[PDB]
Formats: sequence, C-alpha cells, structure tokens
Amino acid sequence: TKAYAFGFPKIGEKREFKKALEDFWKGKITEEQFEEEMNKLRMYMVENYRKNVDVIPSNELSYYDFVLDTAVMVGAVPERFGEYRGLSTYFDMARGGKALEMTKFFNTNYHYLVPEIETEEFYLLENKPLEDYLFFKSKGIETAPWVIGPFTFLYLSKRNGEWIRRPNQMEKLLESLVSVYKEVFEKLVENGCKEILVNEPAFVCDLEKAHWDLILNVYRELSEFPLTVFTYYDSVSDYEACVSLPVKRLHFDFVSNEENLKNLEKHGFPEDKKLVAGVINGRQPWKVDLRKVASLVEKLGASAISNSCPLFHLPVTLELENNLPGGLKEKLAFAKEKLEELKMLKDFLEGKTFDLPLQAVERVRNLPEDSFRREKEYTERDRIQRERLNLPLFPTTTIGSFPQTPEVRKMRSKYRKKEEYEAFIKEQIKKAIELQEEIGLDVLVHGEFERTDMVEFFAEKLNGIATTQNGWVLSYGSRCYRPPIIYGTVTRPEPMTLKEITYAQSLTEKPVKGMLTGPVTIMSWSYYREDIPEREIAYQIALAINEEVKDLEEAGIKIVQIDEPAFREKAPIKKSKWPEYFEWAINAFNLAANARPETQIHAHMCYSDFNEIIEYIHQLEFDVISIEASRSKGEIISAFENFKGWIKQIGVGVWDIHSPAVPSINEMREIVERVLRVLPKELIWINPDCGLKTRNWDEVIPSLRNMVALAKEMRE
Ligand SMILES: [Zn+2]
Repeated sequence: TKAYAFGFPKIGEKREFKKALEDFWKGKITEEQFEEEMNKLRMYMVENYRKNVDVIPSNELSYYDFVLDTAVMVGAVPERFGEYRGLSTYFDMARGGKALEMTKFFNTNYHYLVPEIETEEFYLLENKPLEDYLFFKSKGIETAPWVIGPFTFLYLSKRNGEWIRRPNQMEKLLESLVSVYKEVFEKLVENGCKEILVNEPAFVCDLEKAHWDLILNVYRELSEFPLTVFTYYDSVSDYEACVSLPVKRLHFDFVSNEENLKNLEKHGFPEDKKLVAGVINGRQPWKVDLRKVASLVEKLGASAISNSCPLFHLPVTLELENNLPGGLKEKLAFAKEKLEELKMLKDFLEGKTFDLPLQAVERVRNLPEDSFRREKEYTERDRIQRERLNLPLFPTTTIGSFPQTPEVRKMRSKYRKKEEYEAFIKEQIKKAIELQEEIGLDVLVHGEFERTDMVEFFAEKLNGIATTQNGWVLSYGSRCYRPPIIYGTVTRPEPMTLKEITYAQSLTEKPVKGMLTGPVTIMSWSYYREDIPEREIAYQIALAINEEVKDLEEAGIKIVQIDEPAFREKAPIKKSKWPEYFEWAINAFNLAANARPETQIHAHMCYSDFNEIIEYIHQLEFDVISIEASRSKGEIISAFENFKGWIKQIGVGVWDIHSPAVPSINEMREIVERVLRVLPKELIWINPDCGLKTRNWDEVIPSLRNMVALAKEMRE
C-alpha cells in the first residue's frame, strides 16, 4: 500500500514561519537569515513526511501563497511591479500597497492571491519546483514536487478584471501555459524526478464538456511525464472524462462528498491507471475508525492512500493541547496525527499491525414550524419600529468595531494572559459613545473593544465548543487563527454581551445596537462533529444566539445586528447544491434573528455583489441590511434595484475602510445618489463599508463627520 500525504502545514509548531516573515518585513533579519529560517521549516516538513508516508512532497513551503508562486513561475508579473527582483518584488505583490487581490481558496478559510493575466504569452521566469527538488535531492532525499495544475491556475486567475472561466476564454492561454509546464517537468525528469504531484481542485467545480475537452488536450501534451493528479473539496462531476485523462495515477477526495464513490461504483475505474484514495479528512480534526477506512479502501480497490484534501486546513499538532474538556483530546487529531493515521492505515492494510484505537437536542429536533418566521411581517414590523425609533431620513450609523489604540490592544492581551479589564472597557465605551453623540451619528455602537474577533469572542462563551491553546491555522500570508472545536451540543449558559451593550445604552438617548455573529459564520470558522447533520449544529448555535437576542430585548435594546458573512461563503462549490444549502442557512439565520416585531434587526453582508443570492437574501428576517457600496460607486445596488418587491431598508456603505484616505463629501455623495436612482429614499441609511478596527482614529473621525454632513445635505 503506497501512502501519500500533502499540504502539511508550513507554519511550524511555534509559528516560526510567521515570525520569520514579519522579522524580515521589519528588517530585524537579513534575506540570507530569512532563507535559513525557511530551510529549517523545509526540513521540519519533510521529516514529518519521511516518518509516516512513502511519497515526500517538495515545493510546499510558499513564502506567502502557492498560487502567487505559480504566477511567478510562469512569468505572470503585472506591469506595475516592473522587473521581478525576487523576494522584494514577491512581497510587494503579496502585501504591498498595490498587492494582488486576495480571495478565498475554493470553499475554505485559506486565502490565495489572484493572478492578473496581462499577456497571452507565458514564460518560465523562475523554476521553484526544480530548485526545491534539487535542495532535497542534494541531501539524498527523493521528493515529488507539489504544483498547481495549468487548468486550476487559469481558473483561479483574472484577466481584464474578470475571471477566466468560460471555455472560449481559456483555450489560447492554456496552450501557452502548458508549454511552460512542459519545460518545468522536463527539467525535473532530466534531474531524475520520479513523480510530480499535480493539483487540480478546479476539476470539482461546475465545468462544461468544453472545459473537459480543453483539459484533455492539456494532459495529452504532458502525458510523457510521471504525473499524479489530485482533486479535492468536492466530487468531480464528469467522472468519465476525468478518469479518461492520459495520466498514470489519479487521486479523488472520498471524504467531502458521496458522488466520487457512487460514480466509481457505477463506471468502474480504468485498468490503464492507478487510484490514489483520498480517505483521511484534511479539513476536520477527528480521529477516525481506521477499520472502517480500511474497508472503504478495499471496496475502492485502491493500492494507494492519502488525505482527502490539503492538511494545511488543520493545526500542526495536538501534542501539547492539555487543557481541553475532559475526554476531548482523545477524539482529536491534527496535521501530524493525520500523518500518523495514514501510516497506521498503511500498516494495517499490509498486515503489520493488528490493534486499532438531550434537553437542548430535543428543543432543536422538535422546533415548531412557526419558529422560522417572525411574529409579524416586515411591512407591519416596520411601522412599529419606525414609530419607536423616530429616526430622521437618511439615518447615519456604523457597522460595529472602532479603531483600537495600542492601549486597547495591550490591555486585552494582559487580561487574556477581570475587574480591572471590565472597568477599562467601560471606560473606552463611554468615550466612544460620547464621541459618536458629538459627531451627531443617529444610531450608535459600543465599539467591540472587548473582542478579539467575531467568532472567537462567542466561541469562548458557548457550551459544546472548545478553544485550543496553540491550534494555529494559516489564513493568509503571516496571519493565523485558532479555529474553535464544536465537539458537543451547543448552548449558551450565561449572557454574552449584555454588560457592554447595556452600559453603552445607559449613556445615551440614541439607539445603541446589539452586536452578534450569526450561526453559519460561527460554524464556518470552526471545526465541528461529522456524525450530526450540519443543519442541526447550525440550529443549535442559532437557538443559543437567539437566547442572547431575547436577553438584549428584555434589557431595552431596540436594535440588534447579526453579522453573517459565511451566508454565501459556506455555500457548496456546486451551484446545483445551493438551494438545499440555503434552505437551512436561511432557517439558521432566521432562528437566531427571531425577534419581537418592535426589535429592528440589522444584517451586515460583506459581498462585492448580490446578484446570485438576492433570492435567498429576500428570505432572511432582517429589517435592515448594510452593504459595501463604496468600491462599485453604488453599482452593487443593481441587484436590489432590479428585485421586484424589494421593500427592506439598506445601509449604504459610502466609505472604503480598507484605505487610510478620508473620503470627501462628494465622493460619498456619488454613491448615495446612485442608490437613490430607483429605490425610495426612506429605505436608505448611510454608513461606512465595514468595521473600523483596522483604521486609526485620526482618519475615522473626519470620515464620520463627512458622513453626517452628507446626510444633513441629503435631507435638505
Ligand atoms: Zn463588511
């Protein structure tokens, strides 16, 4: 049994990767020092592989992003960066002022950099696969370079501001592209490379027959090389076309979906090649019953095994996590432990090893069918809310978070590392409330000074959810986070945000909004049990959140905001599966947002465009939705304008909070004036695009004053 693994985390057990990057960016260390740090990580990674599997990947230590690495390999460096000068340029492309766009890698919380294709001509600018292959080879360690395949690379790239995903857009680029892959592979083989790991996750996307025609041509041109093709994150819809590819080894993800297995049972698997069975989950941290896995492997008739999808979605190691809820650690397995499972699975399959390792649940299961809608419909709630709030036309507000002083950051760190902290928080809130009132904002926020991030803050306060000490996972570049683990029934023992919001409201006559995170978002940034349906977990969390809403309502809070960024982001990769997904995502949100008619519910959505989801948005029980309209100068409004029967209020983001610039009153006006083209003025709120936690006070205060001034003008 041939054992593969891929995507082992690169960050190191002590996050040496993060420290190396930031120490280089801040100049604390030289480039030669940086490369020495990197070389340590390389060896650490392969040593983990060497101890556990048969095929050892190289070219996996990307200094920022592997898609960016691919772009550089094929010479796709945009004109604005000029001559490619190595690391300096690389990091300018990744994190510079004019950096490439960053976006989510398929349906995961990893973010890659979007290549920009300016020329139709690709060339070999740098051969990192050969470089890394020789690095390990010189040490007497044979490795298989890990590369992003030509189709997927193009599929993840943009040209002229748009994806390159229509078959008629890809053809010519593919021809030039493949030529560069041919050169790279030839160099590898000429140097004695025996196997190359080609990643083609885009094969699991909604493709047409014409895509597969192009893909067929690409791999015909590469059929002389020893390639193993990997696919993951979902099933490959056109199974027959996929197993027809002229490659000798093909990997499928048999964990994230049922269709791969079903299709394999139907059409069988070509004798002309070998199956690599991706059967150990790369995305969840649960130890599996290896006897069950072994049986699956036999049913598949596979002679090779591996993880289903990249291991870098897991933390490095469980070893030192010794303050987890009793009995939990024994059910877990992080990246290192996943390699060990593969080794054990191989050992078992080869015969070398014989020993292998309600009250709230009822509420959910028995939810009345009426629980998923609010008491009164929008039109009637609206009159009640407006009468209660007495807001002016074009009310102004903000999205929730405020700038964090070094003091605020340090204090929060100290506390995490109670009475003194609370006092400090109450102090910053008073200041923020007074500042907002002085500026003349209509609806206020408490600023979220007490929160690290919108998921961890709540995860830490919910039963059934654990948080780790060192379970770091790379989000992008040098930024890591620790995903919570939803290990049991989720409930909310005590109020989570009452203290802060209540105090805040007691300082002003103006409405102060409650500030919560939705259920799907909490799930999306966490690990969770697989023996229970996603929807039931979401509902549990949603009911817990609704507990907070009621408590907020009881304390007299008139407005509650529920941020659900994962609404679209957790949608399946396959469009055909959307309706079933949104059915429960909608239900989950509505359970959380089940508020009295008198309570105005706000929902913030970060999406750059709502055209594909407007139909699902229309089913949510919010009263106000805030959108980020600045970057499109208001054109994002099109989806709402063209939705016959849109009657809900819209919070128009008129200010790009990812920039230090203070927008002029006219710059904001352009946006507000655009949204007012069709929609009635009574629906329009004015706010920033998003939270202000990344901004500085010096730029926020002037921007807010301009926002208020604009509202005043607009009313007149
Ligand atoms: Zn946002």
